[PDB]
Amino acid sequence: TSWSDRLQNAADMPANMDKHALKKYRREAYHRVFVNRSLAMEKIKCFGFDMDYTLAVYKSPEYESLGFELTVERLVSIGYPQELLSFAYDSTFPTRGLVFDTLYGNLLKVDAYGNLLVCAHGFNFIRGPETREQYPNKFIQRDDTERFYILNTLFNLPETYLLACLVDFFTNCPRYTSCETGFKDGDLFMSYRSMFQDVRDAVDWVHYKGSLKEKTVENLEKYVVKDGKLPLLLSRMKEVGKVFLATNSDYKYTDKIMTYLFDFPHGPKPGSSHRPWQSYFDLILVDARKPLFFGEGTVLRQVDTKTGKLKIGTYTGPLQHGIVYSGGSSDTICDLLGAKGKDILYIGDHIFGDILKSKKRQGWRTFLVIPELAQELHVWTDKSSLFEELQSLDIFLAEISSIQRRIKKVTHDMDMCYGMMGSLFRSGSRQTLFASQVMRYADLYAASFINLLYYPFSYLFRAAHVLMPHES
Amino acid sequence: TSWSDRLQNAADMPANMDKHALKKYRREAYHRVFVNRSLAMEKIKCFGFDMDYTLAVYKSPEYESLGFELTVERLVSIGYPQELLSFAYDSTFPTRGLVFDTLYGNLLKVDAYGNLLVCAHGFNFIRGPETREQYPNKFIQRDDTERFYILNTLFNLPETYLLACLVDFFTNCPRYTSCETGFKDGDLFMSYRSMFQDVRDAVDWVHYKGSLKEKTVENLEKYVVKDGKLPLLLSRMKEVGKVFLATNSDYKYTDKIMTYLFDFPHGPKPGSSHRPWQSYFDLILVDARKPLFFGEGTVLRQVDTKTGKLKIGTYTGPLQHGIVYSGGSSDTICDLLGAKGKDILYIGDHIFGDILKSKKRQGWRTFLVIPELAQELHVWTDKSSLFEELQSLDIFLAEISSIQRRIKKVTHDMDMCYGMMGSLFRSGSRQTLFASQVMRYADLYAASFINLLYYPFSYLFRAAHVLMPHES
Amino acid sequence: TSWSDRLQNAADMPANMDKHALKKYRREAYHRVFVNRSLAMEKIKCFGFDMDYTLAVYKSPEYESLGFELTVERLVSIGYPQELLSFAYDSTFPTRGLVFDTLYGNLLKVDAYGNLLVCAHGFNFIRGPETREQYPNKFIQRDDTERFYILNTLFNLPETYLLACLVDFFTNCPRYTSCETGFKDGDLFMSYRSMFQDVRDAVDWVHYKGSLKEKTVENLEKYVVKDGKLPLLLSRMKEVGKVFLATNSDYKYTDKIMTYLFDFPHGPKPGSSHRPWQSYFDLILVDARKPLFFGEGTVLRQVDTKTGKLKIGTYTGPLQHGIVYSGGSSDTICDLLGAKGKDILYIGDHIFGDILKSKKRQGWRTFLVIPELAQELHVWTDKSSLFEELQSLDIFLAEISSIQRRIKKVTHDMDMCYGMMGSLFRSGSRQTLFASQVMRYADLYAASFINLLYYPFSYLFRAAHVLMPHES
Amino acid sequence: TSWSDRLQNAADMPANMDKHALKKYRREAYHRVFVNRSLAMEKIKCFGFDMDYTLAVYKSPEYESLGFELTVERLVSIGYPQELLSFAYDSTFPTRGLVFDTLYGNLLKVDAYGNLLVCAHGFNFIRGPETREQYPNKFIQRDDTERFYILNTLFNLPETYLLACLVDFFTNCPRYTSCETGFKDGDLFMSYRSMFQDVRDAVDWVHYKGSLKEKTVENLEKYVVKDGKLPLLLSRMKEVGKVFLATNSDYKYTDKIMTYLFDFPHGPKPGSSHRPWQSYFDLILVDARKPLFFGEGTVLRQVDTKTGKLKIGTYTGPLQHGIVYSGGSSDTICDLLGAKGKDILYIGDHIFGDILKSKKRQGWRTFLVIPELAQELHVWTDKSSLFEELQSLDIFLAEISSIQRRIKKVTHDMDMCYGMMGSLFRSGSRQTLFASQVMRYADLYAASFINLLYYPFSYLFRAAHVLMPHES
Ligand SMILES: [Mg+2]
Ligand SMILES: [Mg+2]
Ligand SMILES: [Mg+2]
Ligand SMILES: [Mg+2]
Repeated sequence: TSWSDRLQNAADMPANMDKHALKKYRREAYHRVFVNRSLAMEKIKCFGFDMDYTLAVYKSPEYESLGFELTVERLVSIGYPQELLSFAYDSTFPTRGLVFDTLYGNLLKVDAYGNLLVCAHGFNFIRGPETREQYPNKFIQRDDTERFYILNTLFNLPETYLLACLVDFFTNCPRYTSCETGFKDGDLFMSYRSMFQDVRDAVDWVHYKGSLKEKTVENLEKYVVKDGKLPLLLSRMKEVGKVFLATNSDYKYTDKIMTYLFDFPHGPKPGSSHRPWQSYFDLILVDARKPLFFGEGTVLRQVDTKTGKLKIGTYTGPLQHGIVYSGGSSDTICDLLGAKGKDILYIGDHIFGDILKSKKRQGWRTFLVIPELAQELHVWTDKSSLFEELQSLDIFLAEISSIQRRIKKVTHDMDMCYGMMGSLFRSGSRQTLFASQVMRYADLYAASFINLLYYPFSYLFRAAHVLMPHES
Repeated sequence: TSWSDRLQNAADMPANMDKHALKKYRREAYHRVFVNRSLAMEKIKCFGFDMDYTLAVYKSPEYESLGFELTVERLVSIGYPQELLSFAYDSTFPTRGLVFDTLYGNLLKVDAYGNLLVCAHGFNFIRGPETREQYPNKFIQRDDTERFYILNTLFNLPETYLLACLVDFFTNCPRYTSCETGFKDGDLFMSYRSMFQDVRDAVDWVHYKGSLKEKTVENLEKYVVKDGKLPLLLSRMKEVGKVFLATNSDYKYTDKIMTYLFDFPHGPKPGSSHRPWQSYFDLILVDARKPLFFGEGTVLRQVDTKTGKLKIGTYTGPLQHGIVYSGGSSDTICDLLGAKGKDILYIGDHIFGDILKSKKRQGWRTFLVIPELAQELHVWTDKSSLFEELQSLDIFLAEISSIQRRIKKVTHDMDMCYGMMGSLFRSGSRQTLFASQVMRYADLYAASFINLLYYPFSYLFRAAHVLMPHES
Repeated sequence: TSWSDRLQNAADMPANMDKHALKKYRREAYHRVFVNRSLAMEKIKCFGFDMDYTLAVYKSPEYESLGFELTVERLVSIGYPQELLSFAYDSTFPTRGLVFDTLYGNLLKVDAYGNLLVCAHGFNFIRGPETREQYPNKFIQRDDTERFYILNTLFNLPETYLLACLVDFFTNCPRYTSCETGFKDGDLFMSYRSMFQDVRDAVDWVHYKGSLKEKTVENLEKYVVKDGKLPLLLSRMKEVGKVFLATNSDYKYTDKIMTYLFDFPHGPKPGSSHRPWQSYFDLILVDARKPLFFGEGTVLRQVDTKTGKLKIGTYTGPLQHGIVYSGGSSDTICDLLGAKGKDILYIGDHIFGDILKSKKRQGWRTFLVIPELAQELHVWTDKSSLFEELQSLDIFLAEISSIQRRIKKVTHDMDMCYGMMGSLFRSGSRQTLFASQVMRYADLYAASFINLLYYPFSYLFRAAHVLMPHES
Repeated sequence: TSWSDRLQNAADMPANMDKHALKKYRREAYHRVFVNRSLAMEKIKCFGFDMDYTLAVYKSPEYESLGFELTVERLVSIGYPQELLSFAYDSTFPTRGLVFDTLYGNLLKVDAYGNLLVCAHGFNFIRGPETREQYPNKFIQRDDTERFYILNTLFNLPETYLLACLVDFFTNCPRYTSCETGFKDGDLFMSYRSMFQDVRDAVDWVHYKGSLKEKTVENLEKYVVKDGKLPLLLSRMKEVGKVFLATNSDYKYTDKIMTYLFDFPHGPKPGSSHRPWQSYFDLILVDARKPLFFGEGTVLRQVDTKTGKLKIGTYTGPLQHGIVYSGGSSDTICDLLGAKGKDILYIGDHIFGDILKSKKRQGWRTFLVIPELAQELHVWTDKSSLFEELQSLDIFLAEISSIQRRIKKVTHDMDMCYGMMGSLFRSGSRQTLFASQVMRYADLYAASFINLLYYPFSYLFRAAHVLMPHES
């Protein structure tokens, strides 16, 4: 049972708008909106949305497998060895937010300070002492973006596994000789970094020039979560404010996915006439190019919605009914909707491109969608005994070598419950980089944006005040 | 009574190394080491130091006044108007860590997200609604370092006040016409940004080509805190590990200041022979150029200690007794002392150049000295009733317009207790940028590095584990 | 009769290797190698070649028309107006080496100092006084590559004409309103600069993703000049030195074009067995990425000649029989062939990418192919009376208003003999930028590289010594 | 007899404005204006001047010796060895325009294409074969400004000699061990590049913070050429156009030098009242920061001429009588004087900063002052037999080993007549980089700007038309 199975289960449930039932529904962690910084919903004038893995959650592991398979085939068609075709996507290996080190070919799970929490070369997990040969301080400078690539999105799950597959394959195939920084086969040297670049290239290609989109759109029920409660939440948002879409995808893919997401024999609730997806938005903007969108952006263009092509020239007109924008910048949205940043709640899944950058560059309020949180919550409650235990050993240790080895033993047993790369949010008692960025930049977060439906629209989301150590 | 008065009071006290007295001395917040992240002192192999405002704490307000007066005189000598000479430094105005906005000429106190906490144009404090003309979202992008200058060090206290003085002067002198971005006097236009640059230039000049150093060294007792407990702590550090100095100052100024700091008729404790300051360090490095020091650094040079000049050429030799280094990089220290970053506790006062950058670029452990914390602690306890009260109003509000105006009333009354720009760490219930960077990058912090003397050298500094909202 | 008609006429002639006939053949300017700097052919160890418009000269105007037509269709398919389809390529308009000014939408012919020789907005030729509104000093800074694009290659001939077509079309179509920097149609503004970028984009697309290559290769006799004397010259070069190919084109296109260029029922001369084109080269390198090739280059790869794909990884082996390289740099050629720059004669048509950059960055000897020189020579002799006349008027003027207007009259009449944009090399008595770069960077130049066949291979090409004015 | 001796001889001669005497005076090459491109003097509306080595020609070798001696002393005071004090400036060694190679420590004389004409390591002249170890192609990429420094100005003459001195000293002093890229003395390594940087630093320091200016101004007759014909030429220029000064020097040095240059008991001619130097200029601009001046420039400031300090703020007013500008840009001059670039004749000595950059960036007409041309002309006529001979050997060679060795023999004998580094303009029959830049960017050139006095102010300076090889 995958995380998208939990989300699809909640999606099949109709909305009971009885206020008592609503309060009791955000009872369960699965349906709750979690709060990092207080947010007064009556001060929110505009609700903005990302599409992919926000409004349109791709089913797991079917969609990752599709991307993995088409990426492998692209690599084989440009000349990678045939044995790649016998790989098969395995969802229990990759955790999101890992760092690939293009120098040594390792996948790393790190904390906010770049300390190593897990190191895996292929499928071989390097333990503390052996990592010191390559990482003398058990630390990487995360901001060295020329060496380290952070696999931040659910789109990166297939290549996370594929990178491990490839390193494992070349390490153990006798045609190749392993070196510190890559593999040699006679007079051809393949560095982990050029191997990495071919994988990124092939993933991009499959999304943009290959057949991934076509195969998605040809079987949307297999690949995309559908929820009748989405029209309801959007129409309620429109009753108190403005609603906009700002997505990196192009207009033709956006129209196909969105049409499907609203494809019900009714509108906002059963019994009402169905309405086109565009009628739920005061502003629709595609080809956003986030995060650049939150700085200088690009030239504001206008989509010809009959053809799906951009009209020629820069659009200099006003907001008008029916218009669909391409490019522009976050200032386009503020001007056209008459909003200041703190009036805006932007809802997305990209911790960097949607959340970090809109917060830091523009002062937008932020809501981070974490689709895996559905399952992570299940594991966290179910095996809370393991963590509760672990908490106590570190306090026993505070007040010796026999303790530490069981610290490492239950850390391992706790982490294995999530997958081979452990929880998205921690390794034992150590929080990941990803968890720390959630806390720092996501004002609100939840397994699904739909959890906002279970809150009255004047609700004050409350977080506790932070105190420095000396202020306690 | 200034913050340096508190530190000078503690400095006059001899050390009682009775273990029971030591534990009871770190009783008081003034003498405590505060913990953001746990640190096991037995794992620390090297203790490293900054000099200025770390080992050598300049007395306040005498030293700020000296810098203010010499900066004003430099500005007048290059042609600023004579009325500047009637300014006098006023320590109750500036709080450290303010942002000067070179576009509109405002001093701003902001939180970690660049939201405005205080806005002052000259000595005129702009309240919420009027700030929206210039800051529509009550927010600045802190990383726009071309527009915003963060006044992060105690060296910036005089220019913080001077900037306010100048803006106030030109605003109210009838020879000048105020515009949005500066002042015009006939055919000469002075922008706030070029005004700002002249102030930075003049401060630099006074430190490097003017008479500030000479006047400091000519009356060290007037300007520099001296503490007989410093030799004692350093010699105890040398018993368990290595000790190094890495300072941006040059060798001649370093030798004059350090000689004074050790100028007692005894060595580590009363009764012992006095020893030169250099004997307390396994490695001495000047002209460090931090934070560049924590990246590529500069060429490693060797000081000729008889002349105070650099020897010609790059030093390629080994660490040897008596040698004094200039330039180099943090890797110089790791190689020469045989250390990894997490073996090192670096002790300094520059939140960016000493602490943030050594943590992020190198994984060093960090100890931040905050000299004002002496007084900030006094105010915080004394008027805790105000804050305790404020805490309760926000909870009353959580469960209306009459409440909010008293929220703003006690925020004001609390803040005025610290100075006109409020506490270094907060404005009411909102933490400053500076406070948030302390928590994020300073593993330990204290009013003085000397507070380490009151802890056994196997002490485990303990911080509580962090939990995400959904993990609670 | 086009310039490629002259070249095709000379190509149909078999070689008479009788030494007396050879000397009398380089009699005629059409068959001569012209000398800017002396070059001793016995000191040349390596002859290197470009392919497109050097070994493979595309027939004019058929090939330009094909490129024009496919570029127009691409523009229409992305949304430019239908009227574009009624354009037809006109070879009498464009001269090579014009500068497009993306700010004002003008085609400009300039001298070496950026002085205006001709200015055309669409098909409207702006005369001196009116150009001063937009060019106050009748001058452009050529190196402002963000504003000015120099149309340096014969590949740019179709877009040179197309740019003029488009500006003319939008200027005179009543649906659009002309502004200084572009055209507006209601709420869409098209700047000349974005119009320019769409044209560049469409030309690139047609060459790399469209059908230009396919349609070329499907009718090579229609589009490519073929000359039985090419195998002969290459085999003679191989008798005294080494021969290499370094081309920006990929391997599959290179193999198709080169196979055709050698497709004769004989080898070097009639009666000899035919040999594959690859046997004429000691080193074959594709995907050169010149001019970057003459600096850092790119990673050296190896072509799989059976599949036309690159082998995976960097090629680290030696030069070996049969190998085909991709990428690398000019140093690859020097190392693998054991050559220094002055040992190398590089033969190409790109005045910047082949000639200027190999000379300045590497000290290579250079031979510039100028296909239009065939016709330019014909016009220059035929109407030498006009130029001879013009020469005399400027001397009459040296020793008044009545003279100047006839100066401008015969300048016009001379220039019209070449085309609407005049000679490649001059406008009246003023040399173009292009002519000055030929003289400065092309050691040798000729209508065709084949003219080297008419010179013994110890020939000393001789240029006169240059004297400064004061040395005369 | 130095080149400044020739100029001082011509300067002592009073002006005979008899038109017949004027024509017969520009008879002699010493007094002629040489023409690279035709220039019609009646089209010149503004004459602009540089000061140093243009209006104010420093006497040779006295001034170079002064700069050499103060530079050596600065190097010794920062720690270079005492033996430097026994160096003495030797004017027969350095020729202007040499390239210092910071990697290998060689002085190089190169042509326009970066081919080696002379290579000297210290005082050791490397002949052809041995240079190939370090320069395999006998060529340098001149534009690699990180490795190569071109010593373009007469200010660089002392450091040209000093660099050779130092390399020679360290090579032959037994305390130091020579390596490929520098010198080692135990544990200190001095690279030629850091040695080079210390020399540049010391030259800058001596001009800007040392005592060079003071010692110049204290004995102007010893150091500066004075010519009573300068007021006369400037006043005649003012009769037909506008005159401006644009100099990099500051106002106080400019006023001292200019006052001296006009210090005669008369004005423009004997018998007329003396006038202040400022009255000869319609526009005076100091701190020009050329060549940046010809691009974005700097902020336009106004000099307070009573104090010599800049007024505070940007000057936004109009041109007015008495005003002195600081900074700004070339556009300041065009706007304030109502001129277009081709209306302007700019007169200076810096081939890059004055001539190349004003021509290429702005289309100004250019007049290059070459003070050494006085002596170079003398040598060129006197020993024309050597060159005339050399010309004939290369023609004998064109139509063998015995010839070449005498080619090299007379090249050497010709070059030695100029100095150890040969003529500024050539080595034998090969023109230098400097000569080629004179021809390309200096429309006019002369030993002194004063030679313009011998031409009527409607004179058409005439250069011959350039023809490409195929046009002959
Ligand atoms: Mg998304
Ligand atoms: Mg400090
Ligand atoms: Mg070509
Ligand atoms: Mg000068």
